[PDB]
Amino acid sequence: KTRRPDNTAFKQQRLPAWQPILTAGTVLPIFFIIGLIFIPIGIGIFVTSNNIREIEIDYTGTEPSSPCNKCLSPDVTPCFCTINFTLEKSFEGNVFMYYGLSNFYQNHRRYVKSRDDSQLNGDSSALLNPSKECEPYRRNEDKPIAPCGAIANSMFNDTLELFLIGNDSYPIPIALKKKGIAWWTDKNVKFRNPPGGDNLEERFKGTTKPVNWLKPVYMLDSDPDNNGFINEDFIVWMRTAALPTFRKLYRLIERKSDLHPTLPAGRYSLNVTYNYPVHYFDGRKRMILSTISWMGGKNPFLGIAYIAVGSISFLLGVVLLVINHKYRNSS
Amino acid sequence: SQPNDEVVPYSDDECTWQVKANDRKYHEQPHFMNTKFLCIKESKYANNAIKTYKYNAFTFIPMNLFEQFKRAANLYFLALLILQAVPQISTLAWYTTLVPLLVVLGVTAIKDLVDDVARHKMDKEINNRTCEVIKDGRFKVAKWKEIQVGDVIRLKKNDFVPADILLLSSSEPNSLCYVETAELDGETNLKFKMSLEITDQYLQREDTLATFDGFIECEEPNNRLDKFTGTLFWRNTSFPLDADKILLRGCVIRNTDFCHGLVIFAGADTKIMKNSGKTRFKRTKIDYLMNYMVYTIFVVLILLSAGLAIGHAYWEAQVGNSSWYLYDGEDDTPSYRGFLIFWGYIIVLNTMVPISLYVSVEVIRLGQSHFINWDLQMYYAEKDTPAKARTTTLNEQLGQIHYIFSDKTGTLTQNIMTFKKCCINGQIYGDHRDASQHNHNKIEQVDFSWNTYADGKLAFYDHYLIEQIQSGKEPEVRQFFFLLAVCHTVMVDRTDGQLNYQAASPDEGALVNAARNFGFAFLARTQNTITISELGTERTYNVLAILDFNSDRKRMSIIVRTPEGNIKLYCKGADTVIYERLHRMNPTKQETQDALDIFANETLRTLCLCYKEIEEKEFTEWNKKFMAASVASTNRDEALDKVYEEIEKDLILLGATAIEDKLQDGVPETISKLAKADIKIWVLTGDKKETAENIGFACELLTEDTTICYGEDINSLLHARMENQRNRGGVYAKFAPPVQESFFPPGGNRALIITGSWLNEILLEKKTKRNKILKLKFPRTEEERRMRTQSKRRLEAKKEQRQKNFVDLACECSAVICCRVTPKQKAMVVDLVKRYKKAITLAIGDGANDVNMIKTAHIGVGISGQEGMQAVMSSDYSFAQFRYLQRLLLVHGRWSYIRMCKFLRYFFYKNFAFTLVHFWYSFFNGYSAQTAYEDWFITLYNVLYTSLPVLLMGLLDQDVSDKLSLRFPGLYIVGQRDLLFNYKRFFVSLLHGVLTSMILFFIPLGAYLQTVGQDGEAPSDYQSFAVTIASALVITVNFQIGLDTSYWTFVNAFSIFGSIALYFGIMFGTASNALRQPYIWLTIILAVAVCLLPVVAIRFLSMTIWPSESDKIQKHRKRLKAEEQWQRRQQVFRRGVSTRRSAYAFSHQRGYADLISSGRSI
Ligand SMILES: *[C@@H]1O[C@H](CO)[C@@H](O[C@@H]2O[C@H](CO)[C@@H](O[C@H]3O[C@H](CO)[C@@H](O)[C@H](O)[C@@H]3O)[C@H](O)[C@H]2NC(C)=O)[C@H](O)[C@H]1NC(C)=O
Ligand SMILES: *[C@@H]1O[C@H](CO)[C@@H](O[C@@H]2O[C@H](CO)[C@@H](O)[C@H](O)[C@H]2NC(C)=O)[C@H](O)[C@H]1NC(C)=O
Ligand SMILES: *[C@@H]1O[C@H](CO)[C@@H](O)[C@H](O)[C@H]1NC(C)=O
Ligand SMILES: *[C@@H]1O[C@H](CO)[C@@H](O)[C@H](O)[C@H]1NC(C)=O
Ligand SMILES: [Mg+2]
Repeated sequence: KTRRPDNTAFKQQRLPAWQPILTAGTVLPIFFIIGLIFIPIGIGIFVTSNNIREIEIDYTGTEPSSPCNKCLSPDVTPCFCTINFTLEKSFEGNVFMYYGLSNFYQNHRRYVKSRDDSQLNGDSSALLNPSKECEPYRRNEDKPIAPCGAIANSMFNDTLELFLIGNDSYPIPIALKKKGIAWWTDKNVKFRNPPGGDNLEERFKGTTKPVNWLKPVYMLDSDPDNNGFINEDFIVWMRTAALPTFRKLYRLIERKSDLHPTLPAGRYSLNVTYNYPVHYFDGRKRMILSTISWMGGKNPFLGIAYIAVGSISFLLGVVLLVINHKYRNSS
Repeated sequence: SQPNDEVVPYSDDECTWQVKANDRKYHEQPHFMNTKFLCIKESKYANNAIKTYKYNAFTFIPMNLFEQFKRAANLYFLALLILQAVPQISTLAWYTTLVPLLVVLGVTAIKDLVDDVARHKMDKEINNRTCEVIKDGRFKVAKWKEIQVGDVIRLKKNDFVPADILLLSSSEPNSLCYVETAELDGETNLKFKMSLEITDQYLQREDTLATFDGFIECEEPNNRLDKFTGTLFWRNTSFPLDADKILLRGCVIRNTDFCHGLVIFAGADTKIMKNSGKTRFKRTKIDYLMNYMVYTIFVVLILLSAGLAIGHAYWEAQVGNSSWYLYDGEDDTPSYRGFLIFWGYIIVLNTMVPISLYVSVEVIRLGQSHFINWDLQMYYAEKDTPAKARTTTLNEQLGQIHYIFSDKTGTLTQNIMTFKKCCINGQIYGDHRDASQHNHNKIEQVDFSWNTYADGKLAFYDHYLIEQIQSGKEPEVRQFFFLLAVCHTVMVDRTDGQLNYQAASPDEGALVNAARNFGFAFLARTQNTITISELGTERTYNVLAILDFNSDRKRMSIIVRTPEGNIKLYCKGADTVIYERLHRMNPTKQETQDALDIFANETLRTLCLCYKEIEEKEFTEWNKKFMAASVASTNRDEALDKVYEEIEKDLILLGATAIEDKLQDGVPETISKLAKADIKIWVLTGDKKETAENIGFACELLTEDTTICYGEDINSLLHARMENQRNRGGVYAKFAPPVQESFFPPGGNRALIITGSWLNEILLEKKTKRNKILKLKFPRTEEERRMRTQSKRRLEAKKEQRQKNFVDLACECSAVICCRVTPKQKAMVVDLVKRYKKAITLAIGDGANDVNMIKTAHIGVGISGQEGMQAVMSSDYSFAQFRYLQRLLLVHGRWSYIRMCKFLRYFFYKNFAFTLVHFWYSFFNGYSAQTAYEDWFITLYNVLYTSLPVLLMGLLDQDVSDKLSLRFPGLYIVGQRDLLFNYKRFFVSLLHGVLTSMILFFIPLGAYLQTVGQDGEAPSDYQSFAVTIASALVITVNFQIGLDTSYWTFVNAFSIFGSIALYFGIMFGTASNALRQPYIWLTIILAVAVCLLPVVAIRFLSMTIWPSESDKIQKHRKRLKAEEQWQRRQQVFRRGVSTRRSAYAFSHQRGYADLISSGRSI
């Protein structure tokens, strides 16, 4: 009856193996090695993060005291509200200029899925026939929408202009760059213009304009390379946020070869073409100017977290040494 | 009518069967058959085939789904199959949520059919045994399966009986056949069956057996085994039948040449197959736990999906419809948005208790049942049996056993007697040398090179005994050994010179063969004489009487006349009844008893020997009295007893003998370890009451200093607990507490020997005569006043309370032995222990009377290797020796419970730390039920990234080695009190999964409410927030499976670092853009440390304060000595001599005085 089984070490449950046991000198000095790496790293972040200079304006005019209050319910030609801010300390290096929002749920499930990734990939076939996922903004008066979905419908369209008033009767138009603010794999891989000739008016033949927009997508920017679906201000908005309070890149403020404070100390004015109505749902708008660093941004949560984790872990390697000593060779 | 305690009470458990000789078409008439719903119809007479499988041809699908859906999770998956097919809330494309469910059902069904084909193959080895049948003319070969009621079959010696046959001819004188029933009722003695008086003298021949117009009107199949009331209508004033002329199925023909018989019953109509019944579907004790978990998870899921659908209602009417960007063409009210998202949160939050549960459980339970039958150290070399595992679904219950019920004959013993030592005139013989020459020299076995019939079979070591019989210098020794060859019933059967002994007792063939090895060989016996050749010289005595053995006589005797002309009485028997029949002049009356104490002190079974000169005149006055009452009508069995002891007084002793009963290689030291792991052992046997006590002494269940407390004692101790001290019994106490202490004073080790007849008295289960009630239940013999008597029974008051009292009493007996129990009294005992004081029970045994007990216990084992394999086919595991119960329980049992309790603990943490991130993310997207991971990660998490490392753990993990897992049997206790995993340790593996899913989200949320990059490549989108959480989850849950495994193989570490590398490897868009930055690689490291560092500080703090007994063994694994203990418990004597218990044991029957009747020789 079924002659003897084989003697191979797997079948006999005797495979070669390492048997680890949590001794005193194996889990006691791991609560210290961590405690001497997490505190130094938690100070390097905090000290570095403290020296990035950052300013926020919050130009939403909910209060009657703000000059932008005159355009909450406009009825005339586009508004222009001006805010005066001052850089009490200078900015050096390169400067990034973002814009922020709040109570804007770009992670809502009814809103995240409302796009058509085939169309945005320069597909010659589905361009004339958007998918059903964008149903509120899928069709118009017998014409399909080129940027389809509820994501591209609500694109941010406020215009921000920065002026250095170092002397009156000459507000300096500080130079802002609008190219190079998108993921390098979005401008060259994920977003592509339809494969036509050299006129974007013919590539978008027969397709309408988004309901909430003012000009068709084939004239978003005058740069013939940066126009249409490959637009960079368009790409940044399409890349949705993860939390209700976010910020998105707007422009770059390059520096010059001569060592100068790219944004010099003094007073400034921000000239805003108020268009985007966030006040209906308790929204808030902001303009943010920040500087760079070799570590990251002004992120002080990690700096405090490592100091707190690196100390609690340290204060466990002590209370696990007055107990191990007391309870060993004993009860 | 007191309990007979010798009868095996088969009770308290002529209807025209009409076999009608041949007539192979008489039984096919439509007035016998039974008709069913469709065109397929059966008959009243069953075929002779055996079916032990479960799924025949086409009931496999409906039946297997029924026991597939006996698990609560298979309803959980099906309900979501329906809920994901409604289109209003479907969240899914074409149906990809059904093929995964079918494949899961398509793995447990194929593992449960590979298992049920091997069982479909085991039945093929019985139904092909080729016992001869008569077709139309002569005898022709035919398998067991093609035998039908009413056939004349022929059998040979040492062959198995295929069906219930009525013996009607044979090759022995007067046509009687000898048969042994070791598989039916555990007895080792032979039992002769005598054919009818008319069939023997007429058929006797094949040529006239083909013509037999017989007729039977027997009773119906009734699992009685000893009654058979019926008649044979041959012709012209028919003859009656009885159980003396019936041979059952599981018997073995012995000591004949060939016999013939009709076939009365067949297949599942036989009297042994009606005792084994009611097979059931067995489920372990963890399976009832994996049901209460899913019932708790499903309740939690309903609450969470209902508390997050209220939030989406209040939010859709507070921030939701003011928001212009979230505009949808529909017009649903906010109170209907909440209802429609409640079903959306059951689809999202469902991947706790996921579909890959009963796939990775029936892969762990399939690879653990293959370590049992690949075991090279549970393999029995002699008979070549590999210790198969036959069920592959009960593995984790081997490490939870509480009680063990075992059969004796064939399981604990190997059926060998081997005469051991003797006492002649005080001094014993056969210690090791006990001699003068060859005393301090070697202890070689003595050479029987002086006897012509020695045949070198007996193993003896004493030089002094064998030389003293060569000298003849001590007269009172040759007289001893001559008596062993005269007082017996053996039959000699010589082919050519060489002599064999056809003894119908195992204990008698041991003594006779013992004599022949010291001369005094028994040559032949005609009808009146016995020829014996002692020391070469051959003499022929004549036999005047044979006062045969009996159940209550305990002795056998013979009266012979020597050739000289001297008549004397030889006798042998028990020690307690010869001592009331011996003369009051023996000088050795005490010294022999001293040997009896030493013989009984060891585990041996002893007899006393004596004789008496029968004068020359009191014989004739008695010989007249013997012949007078020898023939009688009714006082022929009991009045002949009054003559039997008319001559027993004035006996003189010679000494005592001592036979052993070889147990098995390593039974007593298996019981010691099992009893040390806190397992109670009960022995339920079918053999006599004296042999069950001998084995209870051999295997150390009940040693010295153990009060026995026989059956007639228990029924009194339990009447002083019920008939008093409840509300009556003289002076009332108003308390009546049945908790006083224990039924017993402290002192322990109080064994319990109970007979089957007393077990039917103690439990108030009998059958009462007809004359107890007037008539049936109807409104005349009983009034309409709520049926005051025939419906108000009051038996369930005493009965349930009496069974409860019995099991409560046997909890402290430290040894229980039950003897002479019906094959379905064994099952009833197993069922009283698993009803009161619930316990996991095991049942090991062999033979057809253990099939009922094996089917009823939680786990059934069957001893294989012998020819009788009836008890194997109904078992769950089947090795070949009792001593392999150590490894099945202490290695394969307690490892298999540790490995299943670690898989379950980790399976409900990796899935609560994954599915419950969507719960915390809901508070930050308006309770919108939107996933915090990508979509390829949700459908690849519990399939690729985290599915292998726990499978390689559930198959390879081991606490301590298998060499010092036997040495410390106390480690078994962890898996028997439900300590390693229970319902209070399942709620700690959820609270450890709601804290991990909280750290894994709120640490990446803290780092994302601020900036993480600036350059414009900065990942702060949703794509990179679902990669930071995902990549901090695979690293964490694949480290908690590294802290769990305590036995690191190589494949067990290539599967942990091969799951993390398979994630970061397949994922290298957002993949190559968020993992390239210093701040993302610091949220991950911080998230891992915070949720992995305090689960080390609890394992170290809970190992140096309350270390488990499995932790102390590992600390001193390299600082311990060796052991080679358990020799025999040498207990040479005692000062408190109080036992003086008789070691009497004798397996024989009454009525073997066939010799004096007609000399059944030739
Ligand atoms: C900047 O983005 C704004 C996003 O809301 C956008 O506001 C929207 O402008 C469109 C104009 O096409 C309005 O659409 C509808 O408005 C009138 C009511 O005056 C309706 O009768 C018409 O049917 C028309 O379809 C939206 O109502 C309006 N959004 C809100 C919330 O009022 C601005 O127009 C954009 N500014 C630009 C592109 O310069
Ligand atoms: C707010 O709720 C109202 C009512 O539930 C919505 O108004 C309906 O919108 C559908 C969509 O085309 C129309 O068909 C109905 O005629 C509208 N009914 C009313 C009474 O206005 C509205 O769309 C929701 N969302 C808003 C106002 O942003
Ligand atoms: C920008 O500033 C000018 C003058 O400072 C003023 O008309 C208004 O605030 C803005 N005008 C335009 C066209 O943006
Ligand atoms: C803002 O600054 C400008 C100078 O460029 C000044 O004319 C104007 O009055 C200021 N307005 C406020 C509200 O400070
Ligand atoms: Mg047996």
